[PDB]
Amino acid sequence: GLKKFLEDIEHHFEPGGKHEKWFALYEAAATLFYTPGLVTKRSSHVRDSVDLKRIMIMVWLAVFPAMFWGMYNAGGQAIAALNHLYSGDQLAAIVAGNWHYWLTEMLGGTMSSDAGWGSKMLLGATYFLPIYATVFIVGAFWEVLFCMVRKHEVNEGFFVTSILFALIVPPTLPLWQAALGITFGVVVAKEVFGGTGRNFLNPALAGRAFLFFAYPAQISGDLVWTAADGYSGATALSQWAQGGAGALINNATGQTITWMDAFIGNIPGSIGEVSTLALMIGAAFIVYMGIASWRIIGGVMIGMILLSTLFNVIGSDTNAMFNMPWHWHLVLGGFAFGMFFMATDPVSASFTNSGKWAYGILIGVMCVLIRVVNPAYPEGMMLAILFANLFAPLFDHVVVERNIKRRLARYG
Amino acid sequence: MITIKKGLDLPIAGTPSQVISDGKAIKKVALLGEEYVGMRPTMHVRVGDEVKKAQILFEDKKNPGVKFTSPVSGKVVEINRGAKRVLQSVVIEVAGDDQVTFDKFEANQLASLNRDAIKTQLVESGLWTAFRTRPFSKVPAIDSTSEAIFVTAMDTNPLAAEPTVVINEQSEAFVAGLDVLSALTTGKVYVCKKGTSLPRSQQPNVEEHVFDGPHPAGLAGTHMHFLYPVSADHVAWSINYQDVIAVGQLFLTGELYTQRVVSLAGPVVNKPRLVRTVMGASLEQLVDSEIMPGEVRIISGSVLSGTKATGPHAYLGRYHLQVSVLREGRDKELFGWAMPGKNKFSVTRSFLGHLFKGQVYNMTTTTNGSDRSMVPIGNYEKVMPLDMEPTLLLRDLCAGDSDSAVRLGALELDEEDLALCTFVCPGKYEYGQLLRECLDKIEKEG
Amino acid sequence: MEHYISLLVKSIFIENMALSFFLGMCTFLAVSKKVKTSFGLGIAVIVVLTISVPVNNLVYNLVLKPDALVEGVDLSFLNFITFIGVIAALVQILEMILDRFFPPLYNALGIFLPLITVNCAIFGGVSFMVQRDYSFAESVVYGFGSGVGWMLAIVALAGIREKMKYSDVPPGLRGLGITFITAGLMALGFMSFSGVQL
Amino acid sequence: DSIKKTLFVVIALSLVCSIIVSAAAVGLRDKQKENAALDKQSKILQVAGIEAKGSKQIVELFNKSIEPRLVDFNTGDFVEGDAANYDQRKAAKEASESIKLTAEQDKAKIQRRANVGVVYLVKDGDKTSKVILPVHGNGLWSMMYAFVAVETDGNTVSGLTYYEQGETPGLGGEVENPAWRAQWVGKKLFDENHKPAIKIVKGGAPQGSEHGVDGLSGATLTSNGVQNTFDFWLGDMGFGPFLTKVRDGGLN
Amino acid sequence: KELKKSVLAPVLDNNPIALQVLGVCSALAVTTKLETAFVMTLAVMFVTALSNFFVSLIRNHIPNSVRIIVQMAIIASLVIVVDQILKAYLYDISKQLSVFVGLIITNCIVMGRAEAFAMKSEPIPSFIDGIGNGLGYGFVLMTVGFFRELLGSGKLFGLEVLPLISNGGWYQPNGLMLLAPSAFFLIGFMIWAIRTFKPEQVEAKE
Amino acid sequence: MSTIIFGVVMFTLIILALVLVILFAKSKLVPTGDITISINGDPEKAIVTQPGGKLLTALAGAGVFVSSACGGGGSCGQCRVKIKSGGGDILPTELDHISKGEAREGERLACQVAVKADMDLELPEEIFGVKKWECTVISNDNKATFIKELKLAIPDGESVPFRAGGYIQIEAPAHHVKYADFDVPEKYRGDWDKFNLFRYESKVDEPIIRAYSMANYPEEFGIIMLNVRIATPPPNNPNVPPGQMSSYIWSLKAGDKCTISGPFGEFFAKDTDAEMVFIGGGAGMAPMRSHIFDQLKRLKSKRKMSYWYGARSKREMFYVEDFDGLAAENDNFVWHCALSDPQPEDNWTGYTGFIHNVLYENYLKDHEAPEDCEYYMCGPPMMNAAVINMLKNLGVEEENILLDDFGG
Ligand SMILES: Cc1cc2nc3c(=O)[nH]c(=O)nc-3n(C[C@H](O)[C@H](O)[C@H](O)COP(=O)(O)OP(=O)(O)OC[C@H]3O[C@@H](n4cnc5c(N)ncnc54)[C@H](O)[C@@H]3O)c2cc1C
Ligand code: FES
Ligand SMILES: [Ca+2]
Repeated sequence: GLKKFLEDIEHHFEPGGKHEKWFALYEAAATLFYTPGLVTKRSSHVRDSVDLKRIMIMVWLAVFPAMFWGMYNAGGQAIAALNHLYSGDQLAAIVAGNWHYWLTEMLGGTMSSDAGWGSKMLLGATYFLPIYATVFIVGAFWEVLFCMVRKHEVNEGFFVTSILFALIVPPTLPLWQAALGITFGVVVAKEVFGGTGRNFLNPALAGRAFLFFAYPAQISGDLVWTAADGYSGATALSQWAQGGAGALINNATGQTITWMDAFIGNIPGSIGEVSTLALMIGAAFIVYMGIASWRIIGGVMIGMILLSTLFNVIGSDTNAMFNMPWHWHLVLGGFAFGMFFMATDPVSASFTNSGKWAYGILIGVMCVLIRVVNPAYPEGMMLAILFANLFAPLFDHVVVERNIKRRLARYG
Repeated sequence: MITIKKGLDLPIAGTPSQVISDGKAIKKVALLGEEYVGMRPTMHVRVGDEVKKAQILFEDKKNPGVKFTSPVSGKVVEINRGAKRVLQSVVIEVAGDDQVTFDKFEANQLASLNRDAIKTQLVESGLWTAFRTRPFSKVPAIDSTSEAIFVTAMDTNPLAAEPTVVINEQSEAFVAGLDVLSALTTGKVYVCKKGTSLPRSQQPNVEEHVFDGPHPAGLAGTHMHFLYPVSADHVAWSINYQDVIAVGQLFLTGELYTQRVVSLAGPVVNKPRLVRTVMGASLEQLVDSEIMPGEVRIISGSVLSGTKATGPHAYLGRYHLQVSVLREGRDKELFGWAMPGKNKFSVTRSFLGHLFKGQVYNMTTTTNGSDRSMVPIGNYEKVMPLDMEPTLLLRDLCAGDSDSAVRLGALELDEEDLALCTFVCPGKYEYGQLLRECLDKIEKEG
Repeated sequence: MEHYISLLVKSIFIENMALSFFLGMCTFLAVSKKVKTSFGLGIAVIVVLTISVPVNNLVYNLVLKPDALVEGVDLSFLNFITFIGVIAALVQILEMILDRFFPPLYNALGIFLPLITVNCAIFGGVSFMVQRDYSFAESVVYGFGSGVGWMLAIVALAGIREKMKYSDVPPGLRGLGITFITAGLMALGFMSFSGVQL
Repeated sequence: DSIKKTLFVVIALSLVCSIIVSAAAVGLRDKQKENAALDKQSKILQVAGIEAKGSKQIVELFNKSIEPRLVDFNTGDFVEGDAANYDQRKAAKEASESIKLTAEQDKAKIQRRANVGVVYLVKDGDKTSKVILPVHGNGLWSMMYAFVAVETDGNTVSGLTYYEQGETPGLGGEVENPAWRAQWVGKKLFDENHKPAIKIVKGGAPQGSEHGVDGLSGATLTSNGVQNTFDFWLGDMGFGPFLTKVRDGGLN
Repeated sequence: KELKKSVLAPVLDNNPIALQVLGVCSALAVTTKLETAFVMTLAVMFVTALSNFFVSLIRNHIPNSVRIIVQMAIIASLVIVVDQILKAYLYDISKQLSVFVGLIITNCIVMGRAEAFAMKSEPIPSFIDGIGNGLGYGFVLMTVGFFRELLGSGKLFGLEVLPLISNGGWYQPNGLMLLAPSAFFLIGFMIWAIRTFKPEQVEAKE
Repeated sequence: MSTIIFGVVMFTLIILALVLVILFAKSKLVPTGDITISINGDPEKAIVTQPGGKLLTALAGAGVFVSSACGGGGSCGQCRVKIKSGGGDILPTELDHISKGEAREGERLACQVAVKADMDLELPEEIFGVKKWECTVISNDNKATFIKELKLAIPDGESVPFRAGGYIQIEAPAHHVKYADFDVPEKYRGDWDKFNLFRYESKVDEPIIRAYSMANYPEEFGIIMLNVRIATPPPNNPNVPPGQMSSYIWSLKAGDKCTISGPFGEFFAKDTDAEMVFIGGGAGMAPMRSHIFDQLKRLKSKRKMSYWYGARSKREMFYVEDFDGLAAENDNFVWHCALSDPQPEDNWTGYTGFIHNVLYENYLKDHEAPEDCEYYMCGPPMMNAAVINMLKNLGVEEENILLDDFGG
């Protein structure tokens, strides 16, 4: 059995064994397969059932509908754009020259204009899976290296960081760029501070910022959001800034982009951000379970609504971004993904109930502000979250100082 | 009336039946030396010495004048010492009924006695160790007074006994103890209780306060936080209902009253109930043939904050009023962390167990996971009812920032106030010991 | 009305003296471990900046500007030394005040209290005033806003470092290296105002 | 530590430092002016197709390769010919002649303009072989020349000759040019019908065709003046009807 | 003798940026190009040496109340005269110095060394100390500039060593090396390496 | 040309105006008047001082003397003084020695308090009896291979009102001494010859102060005995210069003149009944002899006592006659000696090894209550640490372990 195996090779990884340096890896595998079987020793002789393993497994399971819809949407968008541009012999030559396309056609799928959901999800998988594998392996290398050098034990948190990072990049991102981004996010933002539970910044949005500011042409523009060869097309946030609600049109199909399309997820963009419906279904479960903060989510919504309504009331004659309402701000860009799965990081947020409201309000206000009045960037969720990561401790300081004054007044 | 809304009533199995019955005959008692905060003993007896009831066993080096006396008459058979010769227990084998007697007063003479006379009688009898001072939970110095004495006539611990059943037997002793405390205090006496009726003292400065809600609605720390906040220059004293009955009996009869009514309960107890016992009774003889077979842990006190009773420590504590017995969770499950927990208790909602309201769990001594860092998903705020910042205070306790923890409110706390915080931590921290380290550092610094 | 609020907001956020222009870094990285002292340093810098900028504006406009005193006489080469002399006199009076009234802030500063004079933020603000040709009111508003932004950045860094009491930094990285990395992360955080044409 | 000692040492040091600074500053002023004249003449000539590579050859290359000529800059006529070394900013110090608060104020943010503008038609032998005209505006002090190709105005390459100094040696995002190593050749942003335009494109095309300004990455901020300082080329105020007079006749 | 010891100590043992905190702003600013880093290093070294010499010549006469005024008058006069002479004669390099004359005056190393060493030492040792601090500052400046220029433009001192895809090579430049966060990270990691190879500089646990 | 004149005059005027403003601000921002350091609220002892410098300099110049182990360097932490009125904040260099509990009462290090305004102090112990004496050397005979016994004749036939365990600070002028001046006997020379230690030398250029403990007890009037060890350079680096002050003290002979500072000290016995245990080693015999002789001959206390001494070998033992007589005459006092490295010609038959090992394996292992005794210590830092560790392992608390070392 596996249990007798894991208790038979245990001596090799204790001091004095042939494998006394891989003890961290052995302990990780052993405690993954079986529970530790330990007992309490000091007090509170009974403990709660929850642990970091469940805390992160629920969050990993919460993004499955978004991930699968993103795979399907990437495949379908690529197929539609390719059949728009090319036809017949040129389509055959294009397919033969790209391994994604000919592997999709070799695994039983089809790349013609009448493809099914299976073929579309297969094509999207051929883009998602290599990125996720590269991210996980490259980040795991650094995590294990730091654990071995500093004699810690490997811990969860990268389990969530890897998938969250792989779900927020364009489908056409180079693998070497993904490796560089995950390296920066894991090492600089998290590992030098002590590891999980000891950083102050968002590791998944810190590598994405590295990519955003170091290699901009591969994470921005028109050529990176639909995985079609030789296809150029703008996205909904980049079309509203130019022309308002009348500029939202899907060029590949000639159909206007509607609110239902944006809400369901029938739009190009990053892999996992597109389906607000799926993101909401995923986030409701972890808000109910008590892992994510409804205070943070409500604060983000409050700030977004307030600023997006003030801009509408003020109005403008030259900026078409001034008249986008809140229900349109909600279903475009990475707003829903960020507000549901990145703003709710417990370690980077505020530690006080009073400070979480201000944290969320700041995130929403900053996101809407960068969307509207900053002409360089069409979206601002990553920058807004990275900006509020710096001022959360100040909200905590203000709340704590009020509490200390109350305590000194002998009424608390 | 104060209603506590943040807390946790722990649903552990084997709650006792609130009917009193006599317990097993007990042949050994002991005084545990490690349970007194800031105490260094000076021995007055040695192995083989014959003692009497209320005869002094040892004194305190750091608290001049405080005497720790013998619960019963017998012979000193063991003086247990551990690492660096630290005293663990002074065990007495019961034989005979010799005792040391004191002065006796009428029922109506107690409310007007001299404070110095009351203090002298308590110190001589050794009943002065029933008191504890907030901050630092130590025996009061015999040359100090306080403006508030808090009587704990309620019990919200898991599997705890009902104070009403015990007090209703000893109404006269309870009232006499209240009168003595009213004469002893310089300010008021706070009787913290539930909504049921108790015998009442007629002194104007004895006031009954009613607390509602789950645990910790029945803790002296909560009562101080809501009625008389404590700081460096405001110090309060604590005592419970059994010790107040003992004080009343001492001042009414001239004899030390060492009887106890503790609760024997737990998931592995055949007949959970209340049993009459004696101070510092031997737990291995108290629980003799009372439990199911297997490997179990016997706890002196609650499971949230108690002392493991094994070896030289297998005796009833001074401030404990129950015995908790439960199994040992040494099992290992395949992918156990990923199973749907219909039989798993959590303050979160990640398990199926919370969907069965009223369910009762056969809990064991398992740590459901491994030690990790703090990822604050917001569990301490669900269980701390006080007006503090739980996550931040705990992080200063973990980091060892004692100066900041004092500002954040550590001086108001005891190890029993962070028991639920230790309970619901996903990182398997233990905050009572961290709080004790911080308080020791503050005390020694000056 | 709108002009001055635009100037103030620009100085505080869009053009931040610490995390957008990166001036003041020595004391910004050295004296930012406690919020209590960072707040006092920020207030002192605000006072020094908001008094020094308009005074140098007056001096430049009335003395050092070409043809300001006599026609054909240009004194625009005394600019740097005149500006630094005004700043040094202000910092001298500030040190005199601090040594008497706030000994806790005189300490924990030590060698940096005189080096408030060579804080690059003050001299950069004066030089930017000269470059942009602000008026007297714009000079006052600009100096106040620059001081406020520098204080905001230093207090944010102090709060972050105070929160890092729970961190586990490698021994060779604790202190200066981790402070450098933290400031480099805060710069990325502040990069969200880069394209605003305020 | 006494008043007399303090004042004496302060006055002595002040005098000693100030006299040296004043000497080193104003005593070289004529030499600085000659240096500026040389770095203007050679800088404009090197792109004018003449290798005026410093004082080693300037004595035989200047006034033997060009002749002065100055125009109104708004009516397309010569009024005098002293423009061998002439700058319009020096002559614009007289109030705000011809007004600059008009529609083109975006490029004319300096709000200052002399009634005569500098021109350089390389007319040494009185023949119009090449033409260069200056731009001058605010927004990071955009003030530049252009030579372009034969199709509209000139020939070969311009590289946008800079007058005296670029704001930064490379500290932050600012591309008025890639220093002197410009990617320019035969650039084209002007129009022969008073309707030019320019935005941020770059990307391969500028090496021969047009639109070779990015200026930054991620802000479009400290090059906005550079990218907008050619929207003023609708004629009239800019050398008048010159840009419909290109390769036309007469002045040519 | 003690000359080499004193000139070589502040390079690695008492580094102004890696052990003290002085010169950080210019270290962040001028390290995108090796030519600018080299020019700034030489200018700072020369100015600091001469300022230390001139301050130590009159160290017994400076009153406490006007010490900063005297020090900064000397430093500003030195920098201004340097800029004027460089403009007059070395016009080529003065054009690429340009806006950098200002930060030399407010550079923290100059006045910090003037305060800490020049006011209690001898002229020649103060000159040697200024040269040593200049070397220590230049070490960090050029080490950061090497990485930034190489990884951001494939060039060293303007000479192309990594062919670019834009001009027909194989390398894609990193656009974060042209921003100050990269300088922050590089200085932090160099501090890590220095304090790993010389563990006597590690700060106590606080 | 005139531009130069204008620049010079305008610069000078601007700078002069700035300096004048600075002076104006200073005039009202500094007190510029003298202050009074009142002491115990007494009209006398009040000291008027210029508003500047550290409190220690003013105290020394005013005739009130306190401990100067570091000599104003603030690394000693022994100059603690109780300040009641305003004196500022507590510098971090003081937080390493004064805890907050006594920081509330006003205890501060005089090495760091700079006098800027008037203030009130409270000198403890009534130290005003400290006075400088010009002593006369009586004898300087060697007692061990590296330890000498020195006797001081107090001028004008006085007697120091000292308590057992007190110390005095000896001061010396500039001098240059050769080790050839020393008069160590031949039977001690059997080691100095083989190490060739006569070639060493030390010189003094400016006066210094060093504190030394005294080996006499109050009933020895008119004299002050000291036990002094030569501060030879460590054997691993012989080239290192020797100890200046020890070299000076080892050079004096009968009839010479030396000057001492005054009576200080805090290493005093406790006034309880409990057992007494004394632990000394090497050069630490002085406070132990003081304590035991004070306890037995003067107090006539009936407390149980024990003295354990550890010498390098039989060559390094001294006061054997006095301690043997005390042990024989008193049933309360019991003496033991342990040699760390006995030698063949010593023919030692007693305990060997370290004194703490002997003490534990002979007395404290079988003791009924080792935590109820009082332990007094003086010796090498390694012996101090080892004995402290051994006593800690027996449950003995810190407030029962009294330790005096050679400078904190
Ligand atoms: C209360 C009290 C009581 C004392 N009682 C005694 C006593 O009874 N007997 C006693 O001997 N002392 C006693 N001392 C210690 C005394 O104060 C002196 O420290 C001691 O006498 C030697 O001082 P010194 O000035 O001669 O030598 P120092 O020069 O102060 O000591 C230096 C020692 O280290 C060596 N050394 C010098 N320079 C270096 C260097 N650069 N690197 C390495 N090594 C170096 C020297 O050769 C010498 O051995 C007592 C101190 C106190 C506070
Ligand atoms: S160089 Fe130190 S503040 Fe700029
Ligand atoms: Ca213009």
